[PDB]
Amino acid sequence: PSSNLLEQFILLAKGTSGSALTALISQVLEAPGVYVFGELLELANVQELAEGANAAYLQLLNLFAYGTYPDYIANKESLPELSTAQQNKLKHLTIVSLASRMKCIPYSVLLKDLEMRNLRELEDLIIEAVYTDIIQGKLDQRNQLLEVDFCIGRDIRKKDINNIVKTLHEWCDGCEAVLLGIEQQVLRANQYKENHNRTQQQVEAEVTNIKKTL
Amino acid sequence: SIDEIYKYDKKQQQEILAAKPWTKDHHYFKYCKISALALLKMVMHARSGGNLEVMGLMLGKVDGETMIIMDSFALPVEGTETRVNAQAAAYEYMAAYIENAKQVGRLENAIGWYASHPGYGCWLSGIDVSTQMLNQQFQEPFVAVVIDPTRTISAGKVNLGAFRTYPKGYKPPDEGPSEYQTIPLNKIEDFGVHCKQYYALEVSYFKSSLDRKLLELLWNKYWVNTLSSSSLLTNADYTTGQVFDLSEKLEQSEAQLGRGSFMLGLETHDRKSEDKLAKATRDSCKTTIEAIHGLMSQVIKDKLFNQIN
Amino acid sequence: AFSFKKLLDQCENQELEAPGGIATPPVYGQLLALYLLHNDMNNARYLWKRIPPAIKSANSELGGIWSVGQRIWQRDFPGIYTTINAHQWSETVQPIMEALRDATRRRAFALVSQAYTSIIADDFAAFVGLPVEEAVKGILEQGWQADSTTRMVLPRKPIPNEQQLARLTDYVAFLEN
Ligand SMILES: [Zn+2]
Repeated sequence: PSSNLLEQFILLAKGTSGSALTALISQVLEAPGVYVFGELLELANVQELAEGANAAYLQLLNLFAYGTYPDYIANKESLPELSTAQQNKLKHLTIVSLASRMKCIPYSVLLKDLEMRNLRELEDLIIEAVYTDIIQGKLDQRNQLLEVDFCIGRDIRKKDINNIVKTLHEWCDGCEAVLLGIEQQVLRANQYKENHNRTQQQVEAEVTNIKKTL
Repeated sequence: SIDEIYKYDKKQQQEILAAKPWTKDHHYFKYCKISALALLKMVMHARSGGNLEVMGLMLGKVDGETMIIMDSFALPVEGTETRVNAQAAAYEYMAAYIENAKQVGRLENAIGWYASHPGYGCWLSGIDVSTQMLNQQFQEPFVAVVIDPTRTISAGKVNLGAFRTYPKGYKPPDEGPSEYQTIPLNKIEDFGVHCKQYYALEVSYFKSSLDRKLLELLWNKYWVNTLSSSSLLTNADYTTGQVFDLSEKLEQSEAQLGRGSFMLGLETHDRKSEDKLAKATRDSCKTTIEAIHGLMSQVIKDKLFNQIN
Repeated sequence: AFSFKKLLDQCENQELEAPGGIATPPVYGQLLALYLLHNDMNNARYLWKRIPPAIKSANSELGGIWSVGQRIWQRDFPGIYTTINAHQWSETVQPIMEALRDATRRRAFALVSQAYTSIIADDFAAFVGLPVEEAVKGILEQGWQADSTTRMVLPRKPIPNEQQLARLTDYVAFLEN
C-alpha cells in the first residue's frame, strides 16, 4: 500500500503545501514501505519549497533521494532530526546503494558505512531489509560476507542517463562482436566441411581413375 | 533433396514386397529412419501414458536395408486393456483411419509397432519378443520400437530404440557391441533371458521441412531460458555406463586378438576385431563431440553473461 | 637480457662462419660469458673444451672465466661472488660479468625463498654474497620475517576468447571428418 499512500500524498501535494507538506514528507520518511522517492521530487510543489524559506526538510528529502547515510551524519546540523524509522529507512537505502555496486558485502564494510558497532543489530537490520522485499541474497557468517543476489534500485540525478546509454552501447557492441564471432565460426566449419568433401571427391576420382586404368 | 524421402512410390514398394530380400538375410534391416512428426507423436503418447505402458502402430515403408516411419495412432483401449492385448476395438479405428488416409492422401502402410517402457529403458521383454516374432511371421517387414518418457526427462535426450527379432532356433554372430542400460531388479531377469533373441537397428533422421519448422518454432519459444544449466550430461549415469560398455567391448576384443594371434590363417577374426575396434572408436568420438559442443555453448554463453562489460 | 640474447646469437653465428675456423678472443670471451649468464652450464663446458689450449695459454682471462664457470657449476655462491669480483674483466667482459653477478643474486634470492622456510642469517648472507646486517634490511623491505634471537630468516614465498574459440573449432573440425 506504499504506492497508493505515495500517490495520495502526491495528490495532496498538488494542493496543500508549506509546513504541512514538510510534515507530510517527514511522515513519508517514517512510514515503512516507500523505497522510491523520485516521484515525490518531480512534484511542482517540491520546487516551490526550493524557493521557499524552509530548506532543512528539502535538503532532508534531497538526501534521501540521492545521498546515503554517511552524508546524513555529516549534515546533522542542517537536517531535521530523524526518527528510528527514518534512520532505518536511510540505512536500508544505503545498503541498496552498497549492494548495487558489489554483490558481496563483507561485514567490515557494513560496520563502517552505517556507524554499526554491534554485529547483532547489523543482522537485525539486514534481515529486516530482506523481509521487506528490499534485497535478496544469502549471508555467510563464517567468511563475514553478505551475498546479495538481487536488490532494488535508486533514483538518478539525470546525470547517470549518460552512463546508462554507455553501458547499453557497450552491451550492444559486445553482442554484435559475439554474433560476428559466431558467424566466423560457422564459416570456418563450412570451410572445413568443404575441405573434407574435396578430400573425399579426390579419393573417389583417384579410385575411378585406377578402375578405368585396369 | 530434403523432401525426396516424402515421395511415395507404390509400385516400387510392391516390387520390394514381392522380392522379399529380408528372407535371404536375418540381419538384412540395419537402419531405422524416423520422421520428426512420428517421433513427436510417439513421445507425446508415451508421456501421456505417464507411468503406464501404451502402444501404437507405425506407418511407413522400406528402402534397401532401411525401414522408414511417418505416422502412428492410438487404438480404443476401454478400461486400460481390460481384454487380451492393448487392442480391444483395434482395426475398427485402424482400418477406418487407413481407408480415410487412402482418401485424404496418406498411403504409407503398417511398418511396425511402438511400445513405451516408462522408467525402465529401451529393450524387448519376453512378451515383446513373442509379439515381434509373430509380427515377423505375418507382416515380415515389421520393427518393434520402444520409447522411455521417464528417461526422456532424466537424461534429457529421448530414450528410443528400434529392434527386430531372430527366428526361433537361429543364433546371432559373435559381432555385437550391446550398449549397457540400467535395468531395474524387477525387470532384469526377463531382460537377461531374452536379450540375445533380437538385435537393435541404427536409428537415424534426415532433417526435413517438418523438422525445420517444428524445431525452430518450439526452440525459440521455450529456450529463452537458454541456460538449462548447460550440461545435462553432468549426471554420471549415462556417460559412466557408456564408457564402461566401451571398456568391456575393447577388453573382449583384446582377449580375442590374444587368442587369435596363435591361429595363423583366420581372416574372419581379424575382420570382426577391426570392426569392433572401429565401432568402439566412433562411439567414443560421438560422446566426445557431444561433450565438446556442450562445453562450447557453456563457455560462449557464460562469457557473454558474466563479464561482457 | 634481450640485447644479451641477440649478442649471443650473433656471437654463435660468427663462430660458425669463422674464416680460419677460430674466432677472435673477444668473441670467445663473450660466448663463454653469455653462456654463464643464462646458466647454460653444458654449452659453456663444451665450448671451453672446444677452445684450443693455445688461446687459453695466450689469454689468462679466458681461464679466469672458466674458473668462474666451475664455481657456478659447484654452486658455491660465496666463492662465485669472490671469483667474479677478483679478476679484472675487460670493457667487453665487465658489463656481462656484472649481469652474471646480478643473475646469481636473483637466482639465489628465489632459491632461498622456495626451499628455505627458515634459514640462518649467516647462511642467507653467504648465499646472496652480502654481509648479514644490510641483508636483513634488504629482506625486511621485501616483506619477510627475521628472528633476531635465533638469527633465522623466514622468507615469504610469492587465454583470450578468440584462442579458446579457435581451439574448440579445431576440436569440432577434427571430430567431424
Ligand atoms: Zn515392452
